[PDB]
Amino acid sequence: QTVFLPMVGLVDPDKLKPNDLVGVNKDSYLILDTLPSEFDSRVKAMEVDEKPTETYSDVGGL
Amino acid sequence: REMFAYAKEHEPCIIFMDEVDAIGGRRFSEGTSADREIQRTLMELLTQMDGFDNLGQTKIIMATNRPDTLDPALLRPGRLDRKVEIP
Amino acid sequence: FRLARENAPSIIFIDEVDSIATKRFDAQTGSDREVQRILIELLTQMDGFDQSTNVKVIMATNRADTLDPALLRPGRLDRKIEFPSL
Amino acid sequence: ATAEKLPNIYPSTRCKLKLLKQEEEKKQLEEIRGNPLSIGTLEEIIDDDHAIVTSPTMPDYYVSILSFVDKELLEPGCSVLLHHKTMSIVGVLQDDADPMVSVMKMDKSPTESYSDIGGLESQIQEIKESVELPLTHPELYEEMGPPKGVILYGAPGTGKTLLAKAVANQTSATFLRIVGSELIQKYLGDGPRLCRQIFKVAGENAPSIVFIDEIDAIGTKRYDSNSGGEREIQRTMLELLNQLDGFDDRGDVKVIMATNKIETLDPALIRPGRIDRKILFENPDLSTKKKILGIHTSKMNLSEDVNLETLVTTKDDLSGADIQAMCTEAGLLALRERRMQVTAEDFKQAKERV
Amino acid sequence: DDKIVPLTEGDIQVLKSYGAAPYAAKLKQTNDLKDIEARIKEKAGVKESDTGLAHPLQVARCTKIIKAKYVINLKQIAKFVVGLGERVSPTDIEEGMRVGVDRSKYNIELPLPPRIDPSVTMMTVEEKPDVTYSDVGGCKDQIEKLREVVELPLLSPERFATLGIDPPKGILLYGPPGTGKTLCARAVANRTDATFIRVIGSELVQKYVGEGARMVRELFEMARTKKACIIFFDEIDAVGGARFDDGAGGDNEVQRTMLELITQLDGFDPRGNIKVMFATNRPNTLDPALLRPGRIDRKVEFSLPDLEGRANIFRIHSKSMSVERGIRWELISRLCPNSTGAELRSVCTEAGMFAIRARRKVATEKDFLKAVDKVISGYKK
Amino acid sequence: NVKDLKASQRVCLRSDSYMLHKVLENKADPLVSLMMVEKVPDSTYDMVGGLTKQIKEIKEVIELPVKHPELFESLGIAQPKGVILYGPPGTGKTLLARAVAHHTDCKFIRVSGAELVQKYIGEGSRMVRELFVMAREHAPSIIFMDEIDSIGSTRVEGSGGGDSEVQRTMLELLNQLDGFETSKNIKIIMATNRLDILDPALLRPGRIDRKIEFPPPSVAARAEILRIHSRKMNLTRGINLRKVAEKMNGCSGADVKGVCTEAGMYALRERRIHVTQEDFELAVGKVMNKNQET
Amino acid sequence: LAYAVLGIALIALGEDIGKEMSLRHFGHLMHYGNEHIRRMVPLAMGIVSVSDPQMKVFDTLTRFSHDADLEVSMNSIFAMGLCGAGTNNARLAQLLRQLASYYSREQDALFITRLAQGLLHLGKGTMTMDVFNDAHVLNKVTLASILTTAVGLVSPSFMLKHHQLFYMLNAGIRPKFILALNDEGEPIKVNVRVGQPVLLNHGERAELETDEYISYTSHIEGVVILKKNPDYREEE
Amino acid sequence: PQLVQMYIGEGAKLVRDAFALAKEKAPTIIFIDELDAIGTKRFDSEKSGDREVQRTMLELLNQLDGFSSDDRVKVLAATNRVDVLDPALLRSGRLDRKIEFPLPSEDSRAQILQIHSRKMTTDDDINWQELARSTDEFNGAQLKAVTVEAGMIALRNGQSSVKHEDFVEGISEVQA
Repeated sequence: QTVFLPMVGLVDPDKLKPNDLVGVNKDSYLILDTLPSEFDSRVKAMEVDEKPTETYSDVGGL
Repeated sequence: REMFAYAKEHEPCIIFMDEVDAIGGRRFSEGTSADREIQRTLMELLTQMDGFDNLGQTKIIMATNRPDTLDPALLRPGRLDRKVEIP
Repeated sequence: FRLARENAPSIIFIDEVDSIATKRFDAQTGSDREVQRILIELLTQMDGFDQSTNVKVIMATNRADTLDPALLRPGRLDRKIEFPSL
Repeated sequence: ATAEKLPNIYPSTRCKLKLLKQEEEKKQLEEIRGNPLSIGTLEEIIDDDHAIVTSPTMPDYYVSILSFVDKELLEPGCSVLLHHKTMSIVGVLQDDADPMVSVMKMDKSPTESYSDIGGLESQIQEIKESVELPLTHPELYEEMGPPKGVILYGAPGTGKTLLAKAVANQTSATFLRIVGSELIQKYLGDGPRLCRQIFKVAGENAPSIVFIDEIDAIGTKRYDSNSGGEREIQRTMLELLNQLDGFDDRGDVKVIMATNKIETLDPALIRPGRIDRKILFENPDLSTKKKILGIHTSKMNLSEDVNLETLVTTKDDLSGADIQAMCTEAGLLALRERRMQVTAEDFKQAKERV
Repeated sequence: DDKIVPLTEGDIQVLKSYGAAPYAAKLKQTNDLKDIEARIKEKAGVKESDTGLAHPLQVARCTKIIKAKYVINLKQIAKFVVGLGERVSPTDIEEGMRVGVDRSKYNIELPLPPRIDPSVTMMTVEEKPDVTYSDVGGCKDQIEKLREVVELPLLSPERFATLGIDPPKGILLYGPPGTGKTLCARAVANRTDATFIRVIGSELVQKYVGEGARMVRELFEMARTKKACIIFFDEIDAVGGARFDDGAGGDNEVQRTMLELITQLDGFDPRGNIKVMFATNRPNTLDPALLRPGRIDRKVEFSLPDLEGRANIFRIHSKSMSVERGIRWELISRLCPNSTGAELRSVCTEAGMFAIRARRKVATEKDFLKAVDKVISGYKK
Repeated sequence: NVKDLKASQRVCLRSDSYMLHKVLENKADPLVSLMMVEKVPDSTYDMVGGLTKQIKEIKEVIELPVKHPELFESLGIAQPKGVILYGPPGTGKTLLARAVAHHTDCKFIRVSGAELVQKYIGEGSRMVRELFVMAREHAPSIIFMDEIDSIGSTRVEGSGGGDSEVQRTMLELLNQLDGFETSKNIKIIMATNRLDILDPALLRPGRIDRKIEFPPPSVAARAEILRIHSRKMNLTRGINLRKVAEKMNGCSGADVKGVCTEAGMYALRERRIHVTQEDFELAVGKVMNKNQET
Repeated sequence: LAYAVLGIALIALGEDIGKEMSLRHFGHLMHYGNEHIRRMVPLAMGIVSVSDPQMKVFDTLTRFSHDADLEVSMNSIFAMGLCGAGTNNARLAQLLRQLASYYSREQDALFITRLAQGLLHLGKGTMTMDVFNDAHVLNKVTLASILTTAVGLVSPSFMLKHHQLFYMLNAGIRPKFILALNDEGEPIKVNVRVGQPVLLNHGERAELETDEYISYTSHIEGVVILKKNPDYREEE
Repeated sequence: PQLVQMYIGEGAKLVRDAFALAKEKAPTIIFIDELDAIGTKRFDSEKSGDREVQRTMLELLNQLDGFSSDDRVKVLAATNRVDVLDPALLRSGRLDRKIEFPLPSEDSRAQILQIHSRKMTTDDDINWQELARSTDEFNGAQLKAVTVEAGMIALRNGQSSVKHEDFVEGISEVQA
């Protein structure tokens, strides 16, 4: 749903740009917050083991 | 068309469509995988190309790594006047 | 289509209709359900509407096999023409 | 006289039936439910006496049953009574319908009885003993057990098809007739679901008679799983085999195999110890032919010029259908003759055609 | 007619009794409260959703609270994530009664799992199968290793750790499929009461894409949920084995469905607890990536021993039948070549009709000899 | 009632009461997917006329079975539940089927064959019952499979694994029509000029009972068919149709139409609702151009 | 409702070929969480079991053995002995191998199993009770032998008194019986079609047989006395 | 398989998804198993047959095409063997390095079996190279399988320590 608004209070024209996560009053369609792009889907099934610790002594010869 | 029209307004514009075999190409059995989506999309360009829509100041670069992977009708003039080899 | 009848006489042309040619042949979920209706519509509207012709359905085809005889039904798509000729 | 007393008896039964105090209490239990209420589909279950649901509009709300009727009466992914408030499960809701499975002849104790089909009996024992016998279930008890299914051969419409329902009629279980060519699709994996849907029914409606006709196509192992060879061939069959080699019965759900392409099939597709039975229809010998002859010949009206032996000996060893078939066009000739009593000539004609 | 109608006369009055009867205690008890209590009780629960207009769950609509709404929509209406910072709600994020992440995870937990899965498991699992010793007759050599592969590690995991090892993490079964084969898996499954997942590769390739992938995950998901569970595949040949049919190009996903199965089963899955077991006709068809150790370790036939195994197996089977105690199963077993712990029922099971044709309680030698002949000749395959 | 009710039923629902306000006309119902049903189509058999020996045979194999089956029950047979026609192709061969089917008062069905066995599993399949299903509903109903029969107006020349799989898909249905059903004057018309492409078990009785076969025509048939289609279009005398049909050769009943159309197309281009013979005489070529063309 | 919970308990007895609901309803009744059902239905199944008992719950009793109760188990052992007494396997299949797989987890279980497996092999494992018989008339001798055992046979169970209650059913308890008798008619050689087991001499075992040979009045299942075709005539 | 989806270009989206949030966590090594999953474009204009696995590759290629200098993005793709080739599949800034994983040599296996034999209780009847010699081209876990089996064996032998014979018997457990 497309609304015009005079650019709301909590946001910055640089924060502002197309394709973004933003807090918006759902009712008022008043943008509350800019939102960081974070839960833009990690397809959470995507498996990130963060830098697990494994040696090269793990399987030799290679 | 936003890609057309924005460019059509913002022309000169270069339109470069990456390696277009998912949204390009002649498809398969030409059955429906949602291929009917592709054909449309495949045709949407065709419509802008074999249709009266020109490249006013906005031009279109087609991209493929293999050419033979494309709709024969796509290769046609009125759509493509150049098949760009890179030996 | 009606607007053409509202504008009668007029023309209906369709670029390479085949995009909508074959409907859900199967349970095709999204976007294939309407190509049913849209076709069925056109079918309904070809197959269901008068012959007093102020407007002529016209459709380009490179590849006609995506289509079905419901378009090729007589009274509706009567006249095939083929872009080629040695 | 007693018919009156019988009728009112039937009537008084209707009254008490409708009489379902408790009525108020039942209405109290309805007056619970409120109305009108909302359809919605199940998803999963927990003991919670709260569970959430599935909707076309797709609200999914975590909701209790109104509890007299039961969760366990139902399965996940099934339409349930829901309020319009929280879509509260009001109770057990069918979600009856499910009137579809892949391609089948849906029939039970079918028309064909072994009497009907012309005497084939020599192999009827095969199908009888393997199936009809445990269908009585009495002797099979001591017998300690019964094969899975049989394998027809010979010609359909006489041997294969006629026999098929003979015992299917006789045992009066749910006869499920299909062709593999009535499967596929050329696509991969619902060929199994086709079977599954069938086997869903097969599992569900037991007792049943599974039938299968002409596996020319879904059944051929070829030599290869690659190089153009359509997976779905085996891909189907294997699953058909899984439910086949995953089940034999003591006389409940019985299977039938009808086709001419035999070793197109896996040995475990038969899996002896399970499928012990090859039916093969032959050309009925003159007597056995005469056996079928007298049946269909006589049930055809005719003139006494006709004789069985007049027909019998004149024959090339026809199919038991050609009996029927000769008999068939035979009258058609008499119809072209526009007569109700057929001569002997039409028979020779109709046969030497067909 | 008349006298029968007397029975018919008795029929009417008898039915009228209950009709008369049923009305009686009907007067007594006068059913709102079974539910209207629970109803109004759970009407709170209802309303407990109904504020803010609100184990798969699929979608939580916990709706429109703005200060706050504390929910995920995974759905084409108003997709939602509570997170970005520390974002919870004390017991429950919010509402629907639904409270939680839908399925698709956003932060953690949050409100304990609202989750998990759509399409249930379209695959379905029987735990503690109807087979413990069921087809275990004659099946020893296999199970002998299976018990090692499956039973003992389920029994005493410690030993392998005491050793410093695990059980064979994956195992192959081949020969006539499922014949006792799956059931034999089901056997030790119910022998050990571990969770026995019967998943057929038939289930894996369906009308769509990521199909078994989706499954295999949910599989591998509820694998770990059902931990100490037997993932069992009959028809590894369904998805196929190693192949170049990616050279054709349509098979790719089907191939990947294996690679799916291949990939995920490899790295993180405990196979000392979560058992993985494969059943085929053709072990020759394997994608070697399957045959890889730490994926498939043990490899076993179903199988078809000797004269001797069959006898017992026969002896095992025929105990169902009334059987002549003079005649020897050894006698019968001598005659037949080696054949399946299924087929060996054709030995016994067919003779029942022999026993009924011969009208014996106890089938004679020839009854089985014929059966041996009859069946084996009746093969011609 | 609850009983007066039916599913799908168009009804006034009390909007916010969500109870029936009243009932409307339910709307229904054929379908698509290439199994669709045109219900008792119209043509009259005289219009390909001259074939009537076939037609009579057809009537004998269909109409008389349809019109009075019990004559054959009186005879005590199982009358044809499906029919064959074999011979010259393309007269408007459909007319042969429709006109009878019209005459019979039976839903006359067309189905694209290979759309009963596809890649995608079960939908080509599920159609099979539903086909068979509606078939019995509006029975007596004549079925005709498109894309199979070689009689030549509907001819695709079948298929080897495609519609052999379909006709078998029909054959058990045929056998299903031989099943507990035994519902007759439901006639699947497989009227075709090449059987070998198909399992001759289709010829087995109960499926194709009375096996009848078409036969090519000629000038006279054309002249007739001509005088039938020329009949249709608006004309002018001085016109011998035979001569045209004489000029016609290697032509068929459908092909005749095109001749007529062109005659008008000429005349229309001549600005005539009045057609001479000369025009037809040209269309002969123009069609026999096409007849000789591809 | 307390002994309304006993309501269909006496119904099991009745009962006729239906009996039909019992074997089908019994499974539902017994499952009712009230132990007075879970006590009684296992008992009530008995004449049903020799006239129409459950085919599925036979295993379910094993499941519910310890479910809410060990007396259910004490019944589930005992009850299987009951229904499995002299009626064995076949219709009763799921019940008895569980007794054959019932031995002892408890000396009372062992007691009850010894009871039950005694009951299992009661009558050498071949017995059946149908008070009515194929003489087209019901028997109220045994009918009196039964609800007697309902208030009784409670030695383990509710309404409990004492152990001697066990045999009050014997007033009708019959073997699995085909009584096949000759044209003179005190016991002598005579024979039938096949049983399981052979041509049955005077009173030799089977149940519910429709044979080749003719009875005297109204040939039937069960007891049939044997006259033979004057040409082919025999004691048999 | 996740990149393999029903939604059209879902994978590409996923790939983009995979791309971006990883670019946050970048420096990142993105591991890919059996690329040939998504590694076949076929030959043709029938490529919509799998547009997913293809375009996802193409999308990936484009992602691999989108940058050069980011070592923050590291892209690691394993196959048994690759199917189609690309100078995207070999490129600076795209997949640069075609990296063989040869089934190891025996001392290398003796080297790997070492690591597997490592955590095992052992009496050192062991000689690795022997085992290593008797073994052929085991990717590590077959040694580990031997390691595994030898243990179960060693228990069946009663042995707390695992011995050479035990391992021999792991080998003896049919390695083919």
